[PDB]
Amino acid sequence: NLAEKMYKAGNAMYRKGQYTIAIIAYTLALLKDPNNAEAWYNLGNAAYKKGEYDEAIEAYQKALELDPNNAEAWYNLGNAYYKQGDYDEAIEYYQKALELDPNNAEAKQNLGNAKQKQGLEH
Amino acid sequence: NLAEKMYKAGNAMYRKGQYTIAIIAYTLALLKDPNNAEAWYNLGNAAYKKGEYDEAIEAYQKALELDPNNAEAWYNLGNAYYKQGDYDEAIEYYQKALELDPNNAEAKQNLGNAKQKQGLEH
Amino acid sequence: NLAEKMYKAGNAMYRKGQYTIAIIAYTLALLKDPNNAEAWYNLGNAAYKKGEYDEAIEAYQKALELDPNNAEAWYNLGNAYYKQGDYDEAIEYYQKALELDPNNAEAKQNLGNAKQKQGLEH
Repeated sequence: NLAEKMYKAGNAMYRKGQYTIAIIAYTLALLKDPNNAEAWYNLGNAAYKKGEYDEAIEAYQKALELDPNNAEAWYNLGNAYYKQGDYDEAIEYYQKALELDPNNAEAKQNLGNAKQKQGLEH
Repeated sequence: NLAEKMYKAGNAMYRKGQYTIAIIAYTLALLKDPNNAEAWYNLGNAAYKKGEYDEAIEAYQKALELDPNNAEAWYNLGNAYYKQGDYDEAIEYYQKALELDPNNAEAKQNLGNAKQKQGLEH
Repeated sequence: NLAEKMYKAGNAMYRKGQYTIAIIAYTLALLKDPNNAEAWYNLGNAAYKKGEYDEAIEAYQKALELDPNNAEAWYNLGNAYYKQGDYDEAIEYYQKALELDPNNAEAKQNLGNAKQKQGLEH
């Protein structure tokens, strides 16, 4: 399974902070198997780590269409909107992450902070 | 757009002097989108920087079929033939680069030099 | 030929000990040209060097289906089974490597050692 081999090569680069090479491997995995939710998820993580928030959002949305139970993907999707100043969207995704995993202290903190910044009062 | 993402990954490696990895990313971009003139152009640049002149020529020819207005691609195609000792061809491509961008001092110098070396007098 | 270009990029990474990147390039070469015995062989070598013996076995089997005269591939297939403790299989593949190249001293030594360990006496 060359698609799974590429997903694994991508994970090894991602763990080492080699995000561009991780993205190349994940893209190759996704060209052979577009229904790999784990590869969409980690492709989104690599883009997030590079500061490419819009690209992270698009990859997390694909991962979530395939695996809606991935609590960490909802949390990371929330963080990508939070980084863009889209607080209403971040709140909604943090709440979904917390419905799935109530033990995510980072999701709790970020949700608390996004609620302070959500209002037109800035 | 995974093809554009690969073109961008290729540019990031190319800028850092990681030519082999740039070539992998450009090849993946070109397998998904063969009509990407920018990716053919930069694939030719990466091959040129590795000293692979024949491969640079083939990539520049594809880029130029798609984007004949790329003055820098005509200039680089001229340099790849110049590196092979094919002065008649270099002259022809430098003249085309200069018809498009008369302000390329490097194309002017290289054209001047290729004209000195063109003759059978060596 | 982009498939041959990927095989060459893979060899350049493999020679430098950049096994994960070599695997990415070989996979791309094999997606475009699955009948490239040299690319299956070197993909098996890269997996072997990473300690991924089962993956090396699968790649060597593909290389050997296409090029049964590759004496070094029979020898490396023998080493991958030897690393898994599968001595009967290692012996069989070392004997085939030695029928093709009787001058492989490493195959001779490894065959001699696998024969000592083959028995139920451990």
